[PDB]
Amino acid sequence: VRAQLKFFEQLDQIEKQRKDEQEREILMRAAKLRLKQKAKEMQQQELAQMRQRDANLT
Amino acid sequence: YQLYRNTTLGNSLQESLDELIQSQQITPQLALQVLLQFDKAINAALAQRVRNRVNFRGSLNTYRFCDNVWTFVLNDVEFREVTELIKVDKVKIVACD
Amino acid sequence: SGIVPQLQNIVSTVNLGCKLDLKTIALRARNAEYNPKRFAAVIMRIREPRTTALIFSSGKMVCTGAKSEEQSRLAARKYARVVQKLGFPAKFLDFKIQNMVGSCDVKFPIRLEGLVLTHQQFSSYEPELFPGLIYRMIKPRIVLLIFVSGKVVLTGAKVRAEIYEAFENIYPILKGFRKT
Repeated sequence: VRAQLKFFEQLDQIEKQRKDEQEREILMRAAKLRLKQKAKEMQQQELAQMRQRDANLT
Repeated sequence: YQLYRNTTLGNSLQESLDELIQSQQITPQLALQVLLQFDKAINAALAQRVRNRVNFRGSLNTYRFCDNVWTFVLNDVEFREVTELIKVDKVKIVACD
Repeated sequence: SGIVPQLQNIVSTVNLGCKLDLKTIALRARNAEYNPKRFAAVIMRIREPRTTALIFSSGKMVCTGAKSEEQSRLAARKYARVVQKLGFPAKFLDFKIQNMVGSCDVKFPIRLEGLVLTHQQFSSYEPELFPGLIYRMIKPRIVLLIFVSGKVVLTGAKVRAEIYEAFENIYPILKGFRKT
C-alpha cells in the first residue's frame, strides 16, 4: 500500500523528470522579447558557471 | 557556501555527526542535511549579528588564486582587534567570493 | 655624457616544449594565480630575481620584471624548474629577450612643446591626455618618453646596445631644447 504508494511516487518522479526534461527541451528550443530571452539564458549560463567554480573549489 | 564547515564549531559538529553515524544512530544523508542547515544558519548568523572590525599586518609567505578562491599563508602576523594586539607566527586564510 | 641608462624591465619568452595542465600547476605550485574566465594563464611570481611569469597551457612562457639578461634567464630557468618538479617534462627551448625598458635623468628641464613642434615626423605630445612626449626613434627602433622634469624612459629594445645608442642619439637634441 505504502509500497504501492512509493511505486506511485516513483512513477510521479518519472513524470516530474519528464516534465523537467520538457522544460529543458523548451529552453533548448529557445536556445535553438527575443533579446530578453537571450539575456536570461546568458544569465543562467553565468550562474551555472559560477556554481561549477564553487563545486570545483570545494 | 559550505565555507565555514572547517571551523571549530563546524568540525566539532562534523565529529559529533560522524560519532552518531559510527554507532548507527543516524544516516549519513541525515548528517548531510544537518550540515546544510548548519551552513544556512552560520551564513545568516555571520551576516546579521556580528558588526565588529579587525585589522591585521604581517609578511606574506604564499598566495594562491583558483576557482575564484584566494588562499594565503602569512608569517609573523599581528591581528589588531580594538582592545588589543594578537600575535601569531603563521596563519592560513581561505577566502571565497 | 656621464649619464648611463639603468635597466628597469626586461620581457622575454621561452618554450617548455610540452603541453601543460594549468589547473594542476595552479593547485599544487606556490605563488600562482589562475582565472580562465578572465585570462587563460597561470600567473606566477618568484622573489629571486623578483619576476613574474605568464605560463600558458601550450608550454610557452613569458618572464617580466627582471633588470638584466642573466636575471631573466635565471628566473625563466627557475620557473621551468618549478614546472618540472610538478611532474611535467619541461625543456628550455628558444629563449629570447623580447622587450627592454630603461630609464635615466638628463638633469635639466626640457621644452617639450618646441620638441613636438620641431620633430613632428617623429614625436607626439598632448599634455591633457599624457604629460609626456613620445618619440619614436627609427635608428634604433626605440620609443622614448621625455618629460618636462628631465626623466627619460626608453622602451622596445632587443639588446642593451639599442638603449645606449638611443639615449646617445637623443641627448644632444635635449641639450638643444633645455629650459633657461
